[PDB]
Amino acid sequence: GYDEEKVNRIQGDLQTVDISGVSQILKAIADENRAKITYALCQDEELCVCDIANILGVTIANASHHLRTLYKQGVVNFRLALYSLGDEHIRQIMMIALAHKKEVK
Amino acid sequence: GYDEEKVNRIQGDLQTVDISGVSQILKAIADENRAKITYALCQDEELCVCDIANILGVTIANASHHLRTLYKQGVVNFRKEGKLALYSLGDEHIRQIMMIALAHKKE
Ligand SMILES: [Zn+2]
Ligand SMILES: [Zn+2]
Repeated sequence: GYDEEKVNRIQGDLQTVDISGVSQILKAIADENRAKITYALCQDEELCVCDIANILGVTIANASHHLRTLYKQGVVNFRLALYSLGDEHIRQIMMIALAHKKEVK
Repeated sequence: GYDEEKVNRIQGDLQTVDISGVSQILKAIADENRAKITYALCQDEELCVCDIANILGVTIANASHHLRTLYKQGVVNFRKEGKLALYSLGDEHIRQIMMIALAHKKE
């Protein structure tokens, strides 16, 4: 084969982490509208579903659907239901991707 | 309307930020194979396309195609040497995104 020891070791490294779960969580945030929601909750502490539907310019059903999806991945929490960021890890991923996207070259 | 002032303001904050671009880069990393490439590049400074293909268990052509995508979205960089093309994480932002995403999912 080719570089089998290094390759087998990195496959091992991948097998020991939930790369699948990373893909799910990033996919949830990556949706245009869910990314807007996530950014919106980085700025205001809590929003209700109607605020979110109006901000996004989408139906209340669509916003509910988007919040359900974020909720399943811990991206948002709820406490009328008011939504907030799941935790500080979500805030940091947002701010880091935004910083990275401003770089030149 | 409903909460027009708050909605207006937040729409205003959102307009100042490149959310479209954030979506593009997160989508690039989220793909199941491209997430594995990204994590794999957290384990060595540089890997060649052949290592990446063998780690994923994909063809060298399919590996190339993921790497092109990652490259275009600024997730990976590369240099040529031998010649042989060597790919690395863009910078620490990508490592942080990967590691923070992993941390969140296990909590
Ligand atoms: Zn960066
Ligand atoms: Zn977390």
